[PDB]
Order: sequence, then structure tokens, then C-alpha cells
Amino acid sequence: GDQRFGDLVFRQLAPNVWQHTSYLDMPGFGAVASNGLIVRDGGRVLVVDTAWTDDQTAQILNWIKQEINLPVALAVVTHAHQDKMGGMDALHAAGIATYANALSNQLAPQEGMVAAQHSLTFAANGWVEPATAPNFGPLKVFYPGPGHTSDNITVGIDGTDIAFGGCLIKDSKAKSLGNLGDADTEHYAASARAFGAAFPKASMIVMSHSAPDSRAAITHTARMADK
Ligand SMILES: C[C@H](CS)C(=O)N1CCCCC[C@@H]1C(=O)O
Ligand SMILES: [Zn+2]
Ligand SMILES: [Zn+2]
Repeated sequence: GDQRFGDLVFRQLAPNVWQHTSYLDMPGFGAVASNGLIVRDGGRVLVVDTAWTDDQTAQILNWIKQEINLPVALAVVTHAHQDKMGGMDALHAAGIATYANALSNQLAPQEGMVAAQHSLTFAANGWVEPATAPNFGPLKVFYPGPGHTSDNITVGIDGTDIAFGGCLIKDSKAKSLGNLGDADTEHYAASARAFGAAFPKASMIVMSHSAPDSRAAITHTARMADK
């Protein structure tokens, strides 16, 4: 299943969907995996999240060229931390249009990230304002509320059973939500449940720091945020 391509790993999840995985030695935590997505929509490719670094992100684009060989129309990144936004400059160097929550772009400089070119804004109910996500094809973008960070967003893939929780969701047997340094501890639990309710038919939950899991990942995350 897994395909090793340099120091990255790619796994097909559905006919038009792949998970990209990249690793960063975080002193004190080991070599930490981070997952994002690659989606083919007809004659173009859409990317969810960068890798940790520009070099790794360029390797994602090289893998796309080899395995899909269609242009990358856009990328959307799911919050202003390095695992999701660390490779922005590589996307820009490649000419790819980039999108993030407006709040992620606001936070990017202080978090050490390069901002995306375009800002997404969200309705009161959490769904992206459609004019801010033009030409997103099957990507359905949802702001569940503050949790892992104030800016975290999530993405469903229409035509599949897949929803991507990014760093908000941990798998059903995880033991910790992380260090919570940037987390909204008051609202985290509600935000996790809101993600599940926004994508109620998704049976494959993809997330940044666990392999894909069933919907049990959402309720386990939500219970731990209760603490
Ligand atoms: C870099 C990354 C951005 S989500 C990060 O800070 N993490 C996630 C990796 C391992 C856990 C530590 C910390 C956390 O979530 O507590
Ligand atoms: Zn994060
Ligand atoms: Zn993360």
C-alpha cells in the first residue's frame, strides 16, 4: 500500500485521492509524521496541506508529476503550524495558488510561516463562504470552531467517504491531544463534534498525526477535549 518516494510516503485512499506523509525530527519527540491529501479532479490536482519543509513539498509536486501528470490547480492549508504550512514557498515557486483561513494568514508571520495568497472566510455555521474558495471542485471546507488552534479548518472530499480533520482529530486509540500550547481548551470538544456533524456520512477520517481511522476517532478526540 504505502509507496516510498524519497523520504516521503504516499498511500492511495480512493480512486482519485492519496495521502501524503512527511517526517520532521522534532527534538524531544522523534521523527514525527504529518499527513495531507492529494485529490485529482478531472484534469487537475488539488492539494491539502504542505509537507513540513519546502524541499519535502517540492517532492510532493515531483510525485504528482510522476504518478498523476496533471497541473496542480490549488492548495489549501489547514492551520498556521509548520506541518501544514511549512512548504508554502515551494508551492509559490511552482506557481500554485494557495488558500488558508484568513486567521491562518494573519497568524502566519508570528508562527514562522509564509501566508497563503488567498484568505478563506466562513459563515456563522462554519461552512466556507463560497466566493472565497472558487474552483475548489470536490473540496468542501468547514471551520468547526477553535480547538487544536484558533484557526484550524477541515475538508471533506465530495464523491468519497473521506473527511480530513487535520490536527484537530486524533485516532480512536490515541492517548493525548498533544501539548495544547495554542489550543482553545474551552471550545476544543465542541469543535471536534462539529467536524463530525459537518461530514456525517464520512466513514474514513484522515488526520495529520494518525493513520486513517473510522468515525471512532472523532468521539475519542471529543472525549479527551472534555478534560
Ligand atoms: C509541529 C506540530 C504542529 S500540530 C506540533 O506542534 N505537535 C504535533 C506533533 C507531535 C505532538 C506535539 C505537537 C502537539 O500537537 O502537541
Ligand atoms: Zn498544529
Ligand atoms: Zn500537526
